[PDB]
Amino acid sequence: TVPKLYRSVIEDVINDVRDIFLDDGVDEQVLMELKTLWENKLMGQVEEEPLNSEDDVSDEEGQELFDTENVVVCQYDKIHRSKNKWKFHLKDGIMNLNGRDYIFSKAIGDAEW
Amino acid sequence: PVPPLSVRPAVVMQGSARNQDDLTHKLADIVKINNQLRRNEQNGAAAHVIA
Amino acid sequence: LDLAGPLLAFLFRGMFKNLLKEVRIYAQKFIDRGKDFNLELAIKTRIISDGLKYSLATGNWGDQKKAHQARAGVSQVLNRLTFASTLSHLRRLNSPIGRDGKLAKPRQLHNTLWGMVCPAETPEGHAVGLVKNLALMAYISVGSQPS
Amino acid sequence: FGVLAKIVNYMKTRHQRGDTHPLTLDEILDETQHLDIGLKQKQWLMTEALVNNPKIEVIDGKYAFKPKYNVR
Amino acid sequence: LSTMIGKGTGAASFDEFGNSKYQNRRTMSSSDRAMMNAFKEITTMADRINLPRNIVDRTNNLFKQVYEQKSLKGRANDAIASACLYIACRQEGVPRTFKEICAVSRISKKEIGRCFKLILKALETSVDLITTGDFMSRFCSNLCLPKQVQMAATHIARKAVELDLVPGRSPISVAAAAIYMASQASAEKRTQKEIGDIAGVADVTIRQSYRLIYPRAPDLFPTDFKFDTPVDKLPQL
Amino acid sequence: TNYKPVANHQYNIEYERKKKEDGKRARADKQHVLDMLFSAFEKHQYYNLKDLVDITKQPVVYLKEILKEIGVQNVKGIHKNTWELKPE
Amino acid sequence: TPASESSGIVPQLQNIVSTVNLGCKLDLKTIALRARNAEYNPKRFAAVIMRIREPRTTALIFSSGKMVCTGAKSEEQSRLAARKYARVVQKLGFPAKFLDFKIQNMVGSCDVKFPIRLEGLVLTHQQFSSYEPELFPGLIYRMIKPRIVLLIFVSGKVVLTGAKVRAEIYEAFENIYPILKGFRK
Amino acid sequence: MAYQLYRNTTLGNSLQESLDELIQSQQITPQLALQVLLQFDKAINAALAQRVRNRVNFRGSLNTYRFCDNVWTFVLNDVEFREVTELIKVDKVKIVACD
Amino acid sequence: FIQMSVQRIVEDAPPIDLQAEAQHASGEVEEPPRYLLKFEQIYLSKPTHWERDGAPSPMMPNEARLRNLTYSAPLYVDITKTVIKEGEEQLQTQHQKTFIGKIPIMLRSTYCLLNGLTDRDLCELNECPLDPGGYFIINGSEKVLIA
Repeated sequence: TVPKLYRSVIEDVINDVRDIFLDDGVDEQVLMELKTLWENKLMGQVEEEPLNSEDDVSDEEGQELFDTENVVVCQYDKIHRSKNKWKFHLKDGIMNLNGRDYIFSKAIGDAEW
Repeated sequence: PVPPLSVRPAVVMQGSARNQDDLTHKLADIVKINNQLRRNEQNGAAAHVIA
Repeated sequence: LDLAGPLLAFLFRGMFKNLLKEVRIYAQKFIDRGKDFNLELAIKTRIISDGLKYSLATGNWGDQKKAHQARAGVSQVLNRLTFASTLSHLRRLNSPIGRDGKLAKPRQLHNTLWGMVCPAETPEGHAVGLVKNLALMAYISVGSQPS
Repeated sequence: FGVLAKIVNYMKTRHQRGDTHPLTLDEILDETQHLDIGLKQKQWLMTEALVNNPKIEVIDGKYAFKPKYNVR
Repeated sequence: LSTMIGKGTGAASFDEFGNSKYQNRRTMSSSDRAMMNAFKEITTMADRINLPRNIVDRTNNLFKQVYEQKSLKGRANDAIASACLYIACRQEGVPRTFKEICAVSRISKKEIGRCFKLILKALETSVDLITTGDFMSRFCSNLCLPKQVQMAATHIARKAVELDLVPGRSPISVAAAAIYMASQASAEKRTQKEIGDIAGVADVTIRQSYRLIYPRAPDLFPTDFKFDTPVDKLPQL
Repeated sequence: TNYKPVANHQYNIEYERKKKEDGKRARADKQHVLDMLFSAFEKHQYYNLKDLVDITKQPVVYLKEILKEIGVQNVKGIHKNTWELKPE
Repeated sequence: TPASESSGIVPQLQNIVSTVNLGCKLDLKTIALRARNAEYNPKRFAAVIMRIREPRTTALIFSSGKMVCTGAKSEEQSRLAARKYARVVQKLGFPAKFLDFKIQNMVGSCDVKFPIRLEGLVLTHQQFSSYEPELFPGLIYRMIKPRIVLLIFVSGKVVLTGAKVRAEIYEAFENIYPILKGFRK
Repeated sequence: MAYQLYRNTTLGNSLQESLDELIQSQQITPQLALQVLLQFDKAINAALAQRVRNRVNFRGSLNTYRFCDNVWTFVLNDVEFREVTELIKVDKVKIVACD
Repeated sequence: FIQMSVQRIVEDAPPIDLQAEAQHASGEVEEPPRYLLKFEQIYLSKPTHWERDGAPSPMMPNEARLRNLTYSAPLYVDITKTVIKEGEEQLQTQHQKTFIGKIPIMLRSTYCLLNGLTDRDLCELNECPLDPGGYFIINGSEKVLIA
């Protein structure tokens, strides 16, 4: 059902940029090669600075730069919070988890930190 | 010349001072604009507005 | 003869149209500020409520600021000295006129008043023949659409 | 025009800075960050803004001193 | 300040060329023109709920006092007029709810309430505390309820406060719940939505308040009341 | 009548409109704002202050300090004012 | 008053309000970009919002270099959180400095464990008390001594705010408690 | 204007790389590739708007967050995506949201 | 005058429309917001009085004279809002039943409650059976309009 959606996307994109290819005078073979390659790819001190008396209150830089975990790109409708309790109302939505790819139009949501 | 108060004893009619002789009220209008035209001469006197 | 209906009708039209303007000004002020509208708040009830209250009480008529030169004295306190003064008062009618010195023919008793206005029954005073009283059987049309 | 005003403003600041040393158009484009204004506008500049300019000072083959001319 | 003037002799009265006979009239008191404009708003508000002139006269008076001190000049002038109207109404011993004065105005309930406290601070003055009795009359009246039922509701309200059955409730809501109990104990039976509609409170608030007073309903009615439906048959909702 | 709004129903809607990111302006992005001024001035020689306020979504007094910096002002009739970066 | 020391139920601190100046100008955007567990909406408000779970607190920092810290259970813990944030800013490389730290408010609360009649309290203290059961369900008491505001409820719950020193809360509460006991149900 | 963000995706990245090959072979231009990427954005937004109608529900531990330029950036830990007919758990996920 | 004249006047010619002055200096899109107002059937209650409490009650012409009231009745009108915006919305219509002012009733006319009661009832209300009516009551004073 969803690979078909990507196929839908392939048809829409190829169709709509075809005219761009023609406008440049680029060959339709290049368009097909693009599609085929793309498909193959698809699968004092204490009054100044007692500040050093709190050294190491730090955490892992591990969780952002590496991106070892999975990623989700979507949109938000409204975000709401109550102390350490957070609520999310999201919309639109492409997910990638442990390998497979999923999709949503709306997603609602609660998390604590 | 400003006529003396005996000519404009207002009329009070209850209240107190509610009885400012309407001629006085007109006299108050004359003084007000004449004060303004005076201040106009003191200040940025125009031309047509003075007229 | 203009009676209570057509006399009131002149005033109600003017205040109600005037009321329409005050509601027009309110809706524009709503639209200017960034919108906050309440149709029930725009009606300035006092225009009508108090306006009819005022004209009918003083006896004046209409705009007061200017309109009051001829159509003055049209409402009156109902005289109640006997039973007859009242019946006669309610059944009174007034011709408007100049004032203070006029001598002509709208003071004598035209033949066409026969069966219509009282032969003899008019103020013994300065306004002789100008304020008249309606005969005993006489009647008045309310009027309707000719369609 | 707006771009030209930024040239005027830059030149104004430079005069204010104390200097009236002439520069090439290219340098002025660069310093005003308007290098990619295109050939057309540059051409308009060359054949109006720089030559039809009523108080432009040409010196050392380059264009200087735009803000002022009345007093020296 | 001064008198006025206005058009009318037919003319000569120059405009010589333009179309303006003689001259235009002139404004006089501008610093205060929005005080006069406040007096205009107070009367409009006042008539829209049929208030007496005596209230309007107190309201106008309070306002002038607040204006002269200039202690709260920053606030919305219309909010100040509305709060003055609320105070005047409570001082004359016939309070209107904050919900009611808000209705005839464009100012928010929160802002009228806030201004209310500030004016109280500005004039260093205090008012009486509202009771059930001060509102039981108006509500029962607008619902075309019989005089006898109004009387019973009053007694129901008064006793309810006396037995301290509602320590965690507002007197208006309790008033509303008494009205409902009375009405359902008579032939009239006004619906919760209707009572809600006159009182302005949420009909869930009445239902909760009713559920709280229901266990003692027998003890609250007047012994001289002419019952229609007995309490042993009084509905639950 | 007066079926109690306690928070006027239109007024609620207007606050709701406000309840979508309002009351904060760029001022702050100066240079990018200058870009908008330069772009606008390319369309016409003079503009009303009100059109610039709509166009650049910033505090008026700050924009005035900019118009003092790179321009002049030109008024006509009943306080009808238009500003211009002195074209030449 | 020894005689009533069961007044001495010592009201619990729940919130502390302090401010501090970092002594340097900063760029919130870069900060919001760089910092973790932080939020910044310049289209809604000016300050950047940061939140730690340590002594469970939150701080709001401006661009002038001033910031406000809240959420502390105590003033020491508040100086700790304030110092923790300034440390984080130090860790950003910015010229962070512990300057002008000061408490602005303290909040306390407690329960007296008995019901009372607000109608009496508002009657007898009419000059200071203000009660609007139609609007707010509590009662607002404005003392003129330790200029403190109190919130009184029928349950017997009390909250106190406007405080500059914990002693002032105890003093406000020791003073008013007998009156409240004098209006018990 | 449609958000560039979806270019970050594997789908988006495979496209950018496919275009890059075409540029390596100099069969197209960088501007034209950008124009294709812009069209791909519009078209995939349209595909989202017209075809995609499903929804999902989730609960989890929040690890870090960010908000700047009207862009929300999260990283959640021990997340659980729940659907009416499936369920998807993962140890950690980043959520970027624009509007 | 009530049964005809006031209805005809509110129907006659007062539709008002207002079109906001939006999309200035910048505009396109589709909407300079536009509103129209229309007035339908008029309603007139029986003579009423509002006590300071806020409670309305029926007013008795005798009471009106002693307490110095204005014996008048409330007038209500049907008002409509129609929002035929410049495109998207066109079927946004809402009905209202609104108080506009107080019309003075004239005594014992078809709209003044005394017309319906019988002779024994009227004597019960302390009103004279022979009293003719046809005069307004204003601020305590009985006022008659002269033809």
